[PDB]
Amino acid sequence: GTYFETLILFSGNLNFSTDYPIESISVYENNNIQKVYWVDGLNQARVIN
Amino acid sequence: RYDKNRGQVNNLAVSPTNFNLFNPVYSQKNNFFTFRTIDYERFSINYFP
Repeated sequence: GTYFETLILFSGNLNFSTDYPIESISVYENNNIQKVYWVDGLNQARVIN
Repeated sequence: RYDKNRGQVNNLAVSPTNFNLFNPVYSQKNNFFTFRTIDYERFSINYFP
């Protein structure tokens, strides 16, 4: 209603650079399988539920 | 056993070629309608938005 319920899904060393921003596609298959495919111009394509 | 050389006094010319011919089909189980157990806590989806 008045705030963003924030969760930290990950905190590590996914090699990320500011020169290579993120572009994403996210699908909704069901209540539990909610994926977000994203790609840099530098690193492998990745997925996150 | 589908041969007619059964229970006869003669039994002179009998052989594996004549005496115990067999039709396997009659030894059939209830294979058509078969079931199996299901795990309650396993998550198999049933929603297709």
